[PDB]
Parts: sequence; C-alpha cells; structure tokens
Amino acid sequence: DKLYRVEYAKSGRASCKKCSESIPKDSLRMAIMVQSPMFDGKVPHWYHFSCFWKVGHSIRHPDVEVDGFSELRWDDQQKVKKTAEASKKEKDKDSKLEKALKAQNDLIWNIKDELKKVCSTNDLKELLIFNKQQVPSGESAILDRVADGMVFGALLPCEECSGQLVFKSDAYYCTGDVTAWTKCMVKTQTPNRKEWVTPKEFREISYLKKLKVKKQDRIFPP
Amino acid sequence: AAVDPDSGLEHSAHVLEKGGKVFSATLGLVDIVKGTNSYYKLQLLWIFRSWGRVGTVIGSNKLEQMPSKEDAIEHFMKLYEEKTGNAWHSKNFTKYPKKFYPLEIDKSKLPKPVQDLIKMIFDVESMKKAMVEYEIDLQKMPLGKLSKRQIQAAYSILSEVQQAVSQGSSDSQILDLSNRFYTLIPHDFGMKKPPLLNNADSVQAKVEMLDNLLDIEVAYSLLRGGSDDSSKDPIDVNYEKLKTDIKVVDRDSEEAEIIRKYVKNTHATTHNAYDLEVIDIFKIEREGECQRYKPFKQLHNRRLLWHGSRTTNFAGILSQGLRIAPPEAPVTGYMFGKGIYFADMVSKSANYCHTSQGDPIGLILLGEVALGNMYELKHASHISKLPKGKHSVKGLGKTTPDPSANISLDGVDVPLGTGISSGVNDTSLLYNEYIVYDIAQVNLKYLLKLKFNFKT
DNA sequence: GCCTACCGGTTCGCGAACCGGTAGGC
DNA sequence: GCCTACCGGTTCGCGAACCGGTAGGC
Ligand SMILES: NC(=O)c1cccc2c1O/C(=C\c1ccc(OCCN3CCOCC3)cc1)C2=O
Ligand SMILES: [Zn+2]
Ligand SMILES: [Zn+2]
Repeated sequence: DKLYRVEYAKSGRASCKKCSESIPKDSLRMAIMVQSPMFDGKVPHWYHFSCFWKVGHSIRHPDVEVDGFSELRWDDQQKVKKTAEASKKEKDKDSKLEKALKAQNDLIWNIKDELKKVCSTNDLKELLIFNKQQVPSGESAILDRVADGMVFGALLPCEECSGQLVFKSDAYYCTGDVTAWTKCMVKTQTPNRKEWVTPKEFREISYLKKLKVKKQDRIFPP
Repeated sequence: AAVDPDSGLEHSAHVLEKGGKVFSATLGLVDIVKGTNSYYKLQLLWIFRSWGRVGTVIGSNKLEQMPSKEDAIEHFMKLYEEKTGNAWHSKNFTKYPKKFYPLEIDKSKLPKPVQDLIKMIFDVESMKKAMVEYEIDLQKMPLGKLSKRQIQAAYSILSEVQQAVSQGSSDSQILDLSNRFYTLIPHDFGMKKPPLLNNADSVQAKVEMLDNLLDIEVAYSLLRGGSDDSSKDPIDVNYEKLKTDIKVVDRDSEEAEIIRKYVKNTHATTHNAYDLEVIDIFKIEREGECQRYKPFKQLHNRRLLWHGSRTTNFAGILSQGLRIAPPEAPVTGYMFGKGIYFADMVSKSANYCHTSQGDPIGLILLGEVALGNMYELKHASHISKLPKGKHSVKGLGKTTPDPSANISLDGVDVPLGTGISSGVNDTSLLYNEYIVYDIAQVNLKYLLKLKFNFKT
C-alpha cells in the first residue's frame, strides 16, 4: 500500500541497493517499493539506514508515509523522525498521551525479547494454537502476535467471514476471506476478544507477568 | 491450443494430451484492492511455465526438461494444484483464497463495390483495433479462442452487477463481481488498477464489449474454413461464406432516389455533429430469410426502417441475420428489453455505426420489419412478455417523419417525410424506436455505405 | 594349571552429511 | 511468480574401544 517500508532486518542476507553490501540481521533498514520485472507484484529495494538518505528521497512525515513505523522501538522511531528532516488541557492530554504511547511501545518490546530469551518458536506457535489463534508465517510476526495476545487478549474470530484479525500499524484488520475471489475488508480499533489463557506449562510466566502489567486497551497514534 | 512460442520449441515438439484432457491450462488472478492482475500459463510439451502481469512486459518464464514422461505428470499436476488449488480432474471447479482460476480455452468475378464490401467487413485487424479501446487483451485473444460457456458466465457476472447496482448492494458484493469478471475475461490496464464495475453504464460498456468480441470470433469462424481448392478466387470464397445474395443498386435507378431521399430527409435536427453522404446502395437478400418471413407478409403495418451497427458486426449480421441479445446478457442499455431495435430516422441509426474523423466510412441497414399491431409506449419499461395481440413495441418520440408524406415501396410503407411534432408530448423519447421480439419478423432489404462529414 | 600378546567382531560416540519444508529475497 | 540460504531432525560413516575366544610360553 505504502511507497516506503522500515523494519529490523529479518535476515542478514539481503544486500543494499546503493552500496551493495549485506545488510546485517536485526539492523534498522529502510526500503522503497518498486514493481518487479520478473512477476506481477511489488518488491522492496532494501537500503542500509545510513545509505537511504543519500539517494535523494525526502520523506516529509515518516509516521504517515513509511510502513512499519509504529512497530519499531520508540527510540528508533525518533531516529527516523529526526533524520527525516536532516491550550492547557489540550497540551496536557497531548503530552500525557505520548507518555502512555511510549509506555505501551516499550512494554510490548520488553515482553517480546523476554519471550525470545526464554521460549523457542515451537513454544510460541503452540501458545497461539492453544488460544485458538492463526499461526503466522515469520519469526518476528509470531512473537508480535503472542505479545499482542498476552497484553490485550486472545482475538475472537471475525463477525462475518470468521477469520483472524491482525494488528497493522493503526488498527486491527481482518485477514480472512469473505469469499474465495475476494479478501475481507473489516477494520477496527476496538475488536472483540476474550482473555488470554496461558497453559499450565510456564515456569517463567510469573517473571514475565510480574513486569507491572495491568488491564489496558490498545492505544493508537493521533 | 498450440505451443506457446515463449518456450522457443513451438515448431519442434507437440503439446501433449492423455486421451481427452489436454495437458495445458491458462490461469488468471485479479484483486482490485491490491491491484494485482496476473496470468499463469502452464503446459506440457518438457514442462513450460509462463507468468506475469497480463498485457505488459512484467513477468518471466521457465522452460525445463524432465527426467522422464511419468515425472512430467507428477510435476505438472503438482504445480497445477499448488497454483490453482484443485486437482487436475474435477466435476465442478471451485476457486480458492489467493489461488488462481483456470480460463476455458477452446480473377474474382464480382463488382468493385461488392469486393470493397467484403474488404471492409472481413478486415479483422480493423476489428482488433476496435477492441483496443475496450481494453481487452490484444496479445493472445486472436489465437486463443475464449470458450462459449465462459463468455455466458461473463455475461452472467455483468447481469449480477446491474442487479447489485440497482438495489444498492454491498461494496463486497460489487467487489466480487468486478474481480470475477476481470479474472474470467483478461483485460489490459497496464500498470494501474482494474476499475470497479459500480456504474449503470460501465456494465453496459462491458456488455457491448462482449457483443463486439463475440462477432469478431464469429468473423474468424467464417474466414477460417471452407474447401481450399484451386478454382475460386479469395474474395469469392469469403462472399460465399456470407451466405447472401448482394447486388448493386445503380444510382440512375428510380428506387435509389427514394433511399437517398430517405437519407437526406430523415436526418435529426439534434444530431448535427455530422453530415451523411451515400457512397453506395446495396440490395441484400439473405439465405432463406424470405422463407422464414413468409408468415409475416400476411401481417399488416409493414415498415421499411433503419438499423445501424458497427462495421465489425456486419460480418455476422449477414451470415446469421439480425439476432436478439442472449438470455444471460444484461438488460442495461436497452429501453424496452432485449430485441431487434429499429428507427425511422437514418441519423439515429447511423450513430450505432461508430464512425470518427479518422474512420469515415460506415454501414447502415434497411429492413422490411413486420411491426403489425403495435404496443405503444412513452417512458422506458423493461418488458418480458408482450400484451395479447401485440406483435411489436413502439417508443413514441417528440419528432416523427410526416405521416401525410409516407411513400410506399414494394408493398412496404417508407416514412421518408421530414420531422414534425407528434400526437403526444408526455414521453421521455425524442425520436421513434421500433422493437421486434422475434428474429423472423425482420427481413433485410438494403445495405448502405455512408461517409460522415464532421467539423473539427 | 596359570598368564598374555594377538586378532576378529560387535558396539558406541560424535561430527559430517543428508533432506524436506519454508521464511526471506528479488 | 521462482530461487535458495537457513533450520531441526534424522541418518550415515568410521575410528576408538570394548570384549571374548584362543594358542604359544612358562
Ligand atoms: N442499432 C440500431 O440500429 C438502432 C437504431 C435506432 C435505435 C436503437 C438502435 O439500437 C438500439 C440499441 C442497441 C443497439 C445494438 C445492440 O446490440 C446488442 C448485440 N447485438 C449486436 C448485433 O448482433 C446481435 C447482437 C443493443 C442495443 C436503439 O435504441
Ligand atoms: Zn548501504
Ligand atoms: Zn472478516
């Protein structure tokens, strides 16, 4: 959908379009989506984050233009936001929300790499299956949904198509199929969901849940 | 089908088939939201895979020799199911999420004006250009004959869209039919998204496309065939295929003056964009059209009326006569349902020739259409069954050719008077329409060739 | 009756190699 | 769309070693 794309390298394999060296794994990298000559589909032209700003591209507002911006770590978002460039109650709720937005961002990130330290992929796969959740393709995406599951709740099936809703940037988009020919287009900020049930098998669940986690709903950007 | 020349082994090894089922399928997949609009041709020559975005250089292919012939079936049926979702054999097909859907592939002794008539109506490259504006795939549609059952389903999808549009159905409902249609009939939009079929005239535009597309494949069906023996001439072979007796009415003829009067007189005051000019008059006589019309020579109120259509259609109109729209097709565009439409004014009919400043010449018909006891209507109304004792329908217009100057012609009433006000003015039509709901009621008399003079 | 140097054959341990399913790349 | 580097899971290959049967010596 978007022209640009930012994420942490899913593998230290892809090369950089400008300098032509291997972009290392788990490193901040940016892309520009182009039409592939070989097949009918868009393809990312990956750049080193350092090399991205010398090609001449100038993203005015990263949060609205670049994809995967909200999924990044809070401090890394500010690096993109700054590098892109180179009343009492109103400002209070405005400032205090950004405090709670950071609070939510690095809460999930603390929870994400906590599971990466303790649990293998097969544990995280069977975590989602136990909660009646669709297991996604990808390592990063699996713990992203497990962390989403634990903090907010196990997502109930869709109203019409009975598919799986997924958090994407600014809302929960339905990824199911209203029919064989077309994909479902349900979208919401307040989806339906029961409470996340961890199985008995968790000797470090008391450590992860002890990280000051109370009941709260997903907060979104302005 | 034959071998795809993208392999490079087209005139070397034949495409294989196991008894009945031919090991060759051309798949398609479109998602209007994503914008994807792709093809996927699979063949078993060696196995050959072709893929890309329909109507563009985007894509690639892979020719690959097999270890053996039984491994070919293994590789073919596996690739097939992986891409399409279903098995190679099935009772009825079922589409699957993000999987593909298979598309169902199947010295001349005559006058100079008559030779030009065949020259005009059998030039198929002119018919190809005609489809370019519709955005039909130009690449492999001439060699790749799209199935009859396929086009009927494509018609059905269009009729479902109009039904969905009429009663303001869901966007998803519309999204599906728009997806379904462009999958079933491959379009060429280039690098931009397929547009949603949400309008009332968009379905009509795509309905007209199918009507024209059909007649081109019919024009091919005539052209491709016969008995290629060294005796007759090339133009004569195509003349005999038309299955009609065409003659040239001389300009000195007294009946020719009547037609030129009928052209000159019945030009519309509102249609002042162009000016007609009769190049030729052809007297036309179809094979057995008098045998089927005999019944309606008993019928009263017979009128010699105009009927225009694309130069591409006249290849089929001569061979099969004037035909009513199929039952699967949508009723959109028609004023009073599916049937043969006629007009008393040459101009109103002449608009259906679809001529431009670049393409000046155009063909228009004159048929002895047995109207009989007429059912007169003012406003538009989609009728299914006619009222009792009525053999035709009439759309009452504001302007009508002078009824006190209606000249006769071989026992046929020719209304070649100039325009005056009608009896009733509570209508939503400016000019008259004459509708027959039976192909037997029409009998084509004259075919004209008209030059259009615009001002640009 | 002992002891023991020598030999054929089974087991055991561990890294190389193999492999099918797949997430990432273009 | 297809290609392929990566992952875990099992197998495979081969030398050390373990072990029992034995025949030349005293
Ligand atoms: N074309 C005419 O001679 C004509 C003249 C005056 C009025 C109308 C005409 O046509 C109307 C509508 C119309 C025209 C063509 C058409 O074609 C449907 C497909 N057929 C094309 C010919 O071969 C059979 C199939 C459908 C509606 C009209 O309302
Ligand atoms: Zn670089
Ligand atoms: Zn849904």
